[PDB]
Amino acid sequence: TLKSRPENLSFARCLNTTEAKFWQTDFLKRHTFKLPLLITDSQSCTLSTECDTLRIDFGIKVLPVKESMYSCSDYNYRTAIYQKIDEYIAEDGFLTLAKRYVNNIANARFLWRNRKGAEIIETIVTIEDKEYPSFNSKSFNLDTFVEDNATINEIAQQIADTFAGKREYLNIYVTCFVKIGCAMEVYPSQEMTFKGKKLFKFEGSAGMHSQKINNALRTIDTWYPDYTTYEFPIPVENYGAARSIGIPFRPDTKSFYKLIDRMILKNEDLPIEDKHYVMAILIRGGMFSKKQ
Amino acid sequence: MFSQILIIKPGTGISPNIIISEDIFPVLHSLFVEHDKKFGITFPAYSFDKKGHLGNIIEVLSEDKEALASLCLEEHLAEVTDYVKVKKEITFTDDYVLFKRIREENQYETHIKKKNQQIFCAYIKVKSASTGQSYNIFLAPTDIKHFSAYGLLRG
Repeated sequence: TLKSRPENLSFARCLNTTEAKFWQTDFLKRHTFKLPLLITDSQSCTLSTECDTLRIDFGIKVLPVKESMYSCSDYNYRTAIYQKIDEYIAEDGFLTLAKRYVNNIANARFLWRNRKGAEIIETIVTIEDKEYPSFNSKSFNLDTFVEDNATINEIAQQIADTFAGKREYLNIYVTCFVKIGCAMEVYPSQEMTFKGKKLFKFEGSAGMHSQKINNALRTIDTWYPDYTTYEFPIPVENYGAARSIGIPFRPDTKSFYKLIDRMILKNEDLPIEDKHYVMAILIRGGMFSKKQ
Repeated sequence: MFSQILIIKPGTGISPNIIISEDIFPVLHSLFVEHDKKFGITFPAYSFDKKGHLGNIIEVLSEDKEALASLCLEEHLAEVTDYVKVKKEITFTDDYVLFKRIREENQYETHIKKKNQQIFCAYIKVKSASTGQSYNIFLAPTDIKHFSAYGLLRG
């Protein structure tokens, strides 16, 4: 019935992330006190003498997955996509993937370089008007995935229910407290120059791009071919690639293009791990077209 | 000449070069000095010259068993347990290859260009306590079999 992908196919995001803003703080008086942190002209940024704590504030928007297709030039492929998505929501209610996304918040991976050399890291998660119990951050490894933590389960249930379709939106706000010490460097994100390291300013203060945080949350792929050799999560990409060490971990029949033109064009039932990876690519988004 | 292998986990966000520089090499300096007994450092999978990819593996060269147990690796490079691994066996490896320190000349203001980009293809950075001036130390791999404070063979 179906021979190829249409000439115009696109998916939107389902995980929208705001940009981050930096503050200075003291630890023992953290919940009554806040000061701006500015970039000091290369360019560099360093905490003041009177403060010893960095504060990161950002938020996330969660949208349903069915209502995330922007264009499709053939109605039959759209019906096939909706049928496969309802078959996924029959088995697993987007719950393993959501648990991995809350795990990346708990692990505090978003602090990229700012995680090494800290002494106390705490993270509090706010949804609606309820603040959930905090996290320790230095009790979670960056290579495992906890599945028995109650607060992580309570957040992941709501995130999974919102992606399923039983809820239409969810707004998640996260605050982080990192104690590095007085007069230490904070390392913010760097801009693109089309010489000199020019740093990024948001509303006068300093912060990270939303892309860098979204890259942190998508490191949830542990279903690649050569997993047993190198046992480290890789961020989710089409021709699965890690800029860390120079190796295409998916060049061929395990890539997204073949795995999606082996599920919808040739109705074969795939393993659950490949279905996890295909749905994760659809919670990421992109242009997926085919000439002719 | 037995051994202990410490590993630099990949991924993790931060580059392995920085992890090698900051954490590892100070503790090593200290370890080596008090002990003084000239040891050595095994940087396996030390790839190519065009490269300089020191790799994700660190091994310590020792003579006696109490020789390497001499240093309490574990418990030292410990707090940082998510970016460096400490294996738990002392293996009597014999296919080891030793590592040497080239140098590369100072600057014109301090033929300069000829020596430049000939050794500039490892560059580990160390901050000095007394002179307070950070600098680069370059490495090599060699046949010498049977060192200095930095773990590299003495000049």
